[PDB]
Amino acid sequence: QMETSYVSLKTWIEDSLDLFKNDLLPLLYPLFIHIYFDLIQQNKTDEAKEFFEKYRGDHKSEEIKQFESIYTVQHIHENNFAYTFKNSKYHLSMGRYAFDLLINFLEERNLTYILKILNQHLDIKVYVG
Repeated sequence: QMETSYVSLKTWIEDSLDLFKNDLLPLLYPLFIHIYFDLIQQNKTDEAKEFFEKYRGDHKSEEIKQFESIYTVQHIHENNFAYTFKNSKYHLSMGRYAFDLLINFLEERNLTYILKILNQHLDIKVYVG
């Protein structure tokens, strides 16, 4: 499930070494929106609003308040900042180690939904050296 996986990732990150937390925290924002949009598409407007409200202060307030008013599938279609976000790639940059720790964690815990999001929706530049 989406929300459980978000939390379990969140809890792992917040516990990592500060050296990696920098490269890992940006990951929660696009994942967060993506979970919100996915609950909406499943037509779980209630669940979606609870999830959004709960973790919206974990990370960007200007953009958060743009999404606050987006509850339904129609609202995603009519607001281009929401449509663009859903259908385009969100870019992140990571060091090689943070990346490796991150994928090991998702694969070891079979966080199959978060890996889907990475592959389909995220554009991660892995800095090597």
